[PDB]
Amino acid sequence: PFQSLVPKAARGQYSGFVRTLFQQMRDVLGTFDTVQIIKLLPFAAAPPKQSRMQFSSLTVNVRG
Amino acid sequence: SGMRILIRGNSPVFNYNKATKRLTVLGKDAGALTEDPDEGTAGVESAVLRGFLILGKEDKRYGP
Repeated sequence: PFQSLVPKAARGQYSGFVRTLFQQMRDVLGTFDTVQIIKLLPFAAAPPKQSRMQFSSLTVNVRG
Repeated sequence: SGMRILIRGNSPVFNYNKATKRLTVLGKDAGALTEDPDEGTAGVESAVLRGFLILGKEDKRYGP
């Protein structure tokens, strides 16, 4: 359901960015931020793609 | 009176008519414009935003 809101043309590019970032938490210890993980987790569920883009904010569609 | 010139579009102070390819400034006539051979055709417009390229028309895939 959450992925229904995320824009179609960015579900992948977003997800990968989260997934890769999540991996960075498993590699180096001390970066395990509960709030960041909870905030960014729903964007992970997608067929992730790869892009060098370093997002600052992830869009969501709410009532147009 | 402070009139406006729109960065992208036509304004009373500056209206370009493609059909006749003529420029009208404040109602009066300015002349006719030819087309540069280097004139872009992909539709990408670069001088409408500070650091952005207008790649085309609306694309509902990318979101609201």
